[PDB]
Amino acid sequence: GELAAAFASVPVFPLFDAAYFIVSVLYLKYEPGAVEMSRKSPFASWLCAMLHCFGSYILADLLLGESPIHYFSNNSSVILATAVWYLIFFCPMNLFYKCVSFLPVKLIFVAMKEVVRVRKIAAGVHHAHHQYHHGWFIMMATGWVKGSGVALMSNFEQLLRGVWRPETNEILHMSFPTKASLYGTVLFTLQQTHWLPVSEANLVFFFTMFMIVCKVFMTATHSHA
Amino acid sequence: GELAAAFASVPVFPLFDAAYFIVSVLYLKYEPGAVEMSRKSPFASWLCAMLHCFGSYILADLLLGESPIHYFSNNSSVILATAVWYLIFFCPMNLFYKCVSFLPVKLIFVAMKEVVRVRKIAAGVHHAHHQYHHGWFIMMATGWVKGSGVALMSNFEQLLRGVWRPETNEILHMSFPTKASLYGTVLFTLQQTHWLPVSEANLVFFFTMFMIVCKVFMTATHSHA
Amino acid sequence: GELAAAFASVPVFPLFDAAYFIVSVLYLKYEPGAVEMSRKSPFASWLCAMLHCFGSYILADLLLGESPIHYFSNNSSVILATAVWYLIFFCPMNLFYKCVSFLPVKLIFVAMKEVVRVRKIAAGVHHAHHQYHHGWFIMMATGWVKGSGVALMSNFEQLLRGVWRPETNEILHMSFPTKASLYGTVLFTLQQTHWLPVSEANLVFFFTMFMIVCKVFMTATHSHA
Ligand SMILES: [Cl-]
Ligand SMILES: [Cl-]
Ligand SMILES: [Cl-]
Ligand SMILES: [Cl-]
Ligand SMILES: [Cl-]
Ligand SMILES: [Cl-]
Repeated sequence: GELAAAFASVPVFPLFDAAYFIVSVLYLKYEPGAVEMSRKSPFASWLCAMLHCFGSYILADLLLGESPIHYFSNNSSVILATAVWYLIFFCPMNLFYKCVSFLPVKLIFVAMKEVVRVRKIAAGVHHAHHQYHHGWFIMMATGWVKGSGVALMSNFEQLLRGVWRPETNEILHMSFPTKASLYGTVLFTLQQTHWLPVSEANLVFFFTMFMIVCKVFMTATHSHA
Repeated sequence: GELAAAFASVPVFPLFDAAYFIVSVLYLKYEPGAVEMSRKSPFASWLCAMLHCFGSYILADLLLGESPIHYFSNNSSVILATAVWYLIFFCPMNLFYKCVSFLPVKLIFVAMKEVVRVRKIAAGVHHAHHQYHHGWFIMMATGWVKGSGVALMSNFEQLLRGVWRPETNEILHMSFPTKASLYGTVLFTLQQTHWLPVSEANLVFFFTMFMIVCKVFMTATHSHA
Repeated sequence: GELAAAFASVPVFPLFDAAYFIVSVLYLKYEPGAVEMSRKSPFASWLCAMLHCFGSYILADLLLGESPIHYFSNNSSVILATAVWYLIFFCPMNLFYKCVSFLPVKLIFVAMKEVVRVRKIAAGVHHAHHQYHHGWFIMMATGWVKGSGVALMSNFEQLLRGVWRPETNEILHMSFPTKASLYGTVLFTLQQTHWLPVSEANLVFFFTMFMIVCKVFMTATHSHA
């Protein structure tokens, strides 16, 4: 029991948050036109990176009536994400991008990102429960957007880049992390209702291992291995 | 006077809310691609039904700075709307859809829906007045979105379905219920300013009768009768 | 020092606000289809004028979790903007439009509008500082949207008019007032951090003179002079 309690209480800042930022900004760099956008519109590229890094907090704040940029009061967290964005886009002489994009190192940051994703899902359900004790649909919605993040607002992340693809969206066709966050927010909600006979730390540990194995396998298979 | 006081104080839950949900989900089913969407993207179809059922509360909460999903704390109300959505889309062996879509029965639910629409317009003006005693434009805006509902956000209801028709919107070209809600929110605001020499229950009664006669006639004429 | 204190404390209502409304509605009238929109959809034209007049307050309220229409409790301010919208669009027999659009008179209102823009940038940083003492990114974001105004939501101002041009936006390609508001909100934030060794009234005075000279020159040069 001590292993599940220690695994579910590790400080995510700054190492696990940096891994979350690295993977998110790497995905941004591989989007069509992102490199050219960072040179012609550097501010819009930075703002796009902030959406990838903190979109889950923006979305949760929007759903609960809090300031959508409330999370940007975390100065050192925003500065850390900005440094990741700068090193990946404007530092060819720096070994940072080549190291973090190296697949063995990249798979470690993918696993650490899943640790942050599961913690954010649980915190969303817990925070929504604090405001609505028996509001099950509010808990599920809050935990879902904390896990999915920028994927649910992808239509407007594209709009910021000058792209408009209204034929599809993350709700009409869910990817794996969005669908997995939906199953995850239901399990964490049922754990709050005491109908799920599982401890909270055991669910955080087991669901994180499920997300780590799936994401590491998908990232390695997507790289043809 | 007792008839207007009893008509304007009938509990809308659950019968009048169910009639509101039935008519709203029926309109959703007749939209292009809705049946295919409910089979390929059942969650997006459900979320689209929630926008049709509770869009007026989402919009009013957005205008006043409240949580946009605050109304989803009403568990039994959300569950009731979900049951209407399920019976209309995934129950061909159940006599529910054929009965509620039968035109004589459908016209009764259309009339009951207008009872709910007028009550929501008045409650929007009253609630906005409680926060802004002499904020006339806030009262009118709040009562308008409580009456119009999902129509004012139709461009983004279409976006959820993969449709984008930016050439028109409900503000640029108002339909009858949106235009009637605009006239209704002005009358209820003037009744709050005491410049309109009419009782509050008399205005609820008379304006509901106006909406019932118009909506029943339009629904029957639209069916070629 | 008394000149900078008197220049930065002049009541903007109603004269300086009227100049802000006149220039904003004039820009609206010169947009493609605006005159035809005011005749076929007068309410949508009015709502579009309100976005041009009060979009900076709507955007700031959205960023900080306040009611997006909170500024519409200022009745006399909304009525004043409505009168400017009515005189410019529906009064050909009235000398108002021809006088305010006359270039020498128009350049005076352009200068007075810049006085209001700088005051709104400073008030945005000050108000965000009141809620977040050391939230630098929240102060900069709040002051930026107070200065840029409707430009940052131009994609949805176009959507209200039935126009959709997703290839560009005000963030991907900043115009001068949006870019100048970004530099302005940084200077006013640094003045709040006490790292900028300049008085608050001296920064308001000098930055307003910079915006007046730039905007008057651009408006006169754009008219080929
Ligand atoms: Cl900090
Ligand atoms: Cl590469
Ligand atoms: Cl309940
Ligand atoms: Cl049928
Ligand atoms: Cl007033
Ligand atoms: Cl002219």
